[PDB]
Amino acid sequence: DGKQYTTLEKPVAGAPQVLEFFSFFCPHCYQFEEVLHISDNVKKKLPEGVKMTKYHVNFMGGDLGKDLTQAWAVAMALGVEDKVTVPLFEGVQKTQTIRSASDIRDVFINAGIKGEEYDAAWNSFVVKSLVAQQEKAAADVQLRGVPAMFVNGKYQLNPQGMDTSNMDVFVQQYADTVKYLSEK
Ligand SMILES: C[C@H](CCC(=O)NCCS(=O)(=O)O)[C@H]1CC[C@H]2[C@@H]3[C@H](O)C[C@@H]4C[C@H](O)CC[C@]4(C)[C@H]3C[C@H](O)[C@]12C
Repeated sequence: DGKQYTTLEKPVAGAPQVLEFFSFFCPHCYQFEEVLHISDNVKKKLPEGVKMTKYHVNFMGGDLGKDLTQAWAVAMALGVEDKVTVPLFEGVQKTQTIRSASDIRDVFINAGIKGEEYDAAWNSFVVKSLVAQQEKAAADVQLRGVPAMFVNGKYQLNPQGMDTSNMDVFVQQYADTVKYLSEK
């Protein structure tokens, strides 16, 4: 109990069944996703049909981070989030070329989203709604750190209890825990 997850006292309404919070500015999130590939390994183990979604957070990267949350909404709106995840992480943390909102847009353009399509999405209702969802879900759990993962809007993963002597075992322990939780 509490070893691999905790139960929220107030469940999150409208949350993706498997919800990962992250920041492109967060080095740990980069380790979590681009080295451990947690979400990929979780997805492989999830029951068929279960939605896993990543939500961006606003509390890193200054006001640019908030723009990135909106760009991430654009990505989800356009269905390119999986693709742009890598160049956004790399642009922020590796090449350090994401220093303004136009640099974010450039990543999308280079990923094949025309500037005009990005801008129209940026200003669209679907994007505003996705931004509202990301911000509301973070508020609903009083999120103070990333990465974090929540299942069924009810269960918060606790990686602290998990054995880290072997990264492969850690990843599968974590993925197994998510699957178990998703089936509750
Ligand atoms: C920064 C993360 C915790 C952030 C946080 O406080 N989130 C909210 C609370 S909770 O978590 O959701 O409960 C921690 C949790 C698990 C950690 C990871 C795991 O320990 C597995 C490896 C261990 C390696 O030594 C470093 C990379 C890493 C991939 C760790 C990076 C970072 O320290 C993580 C990602």
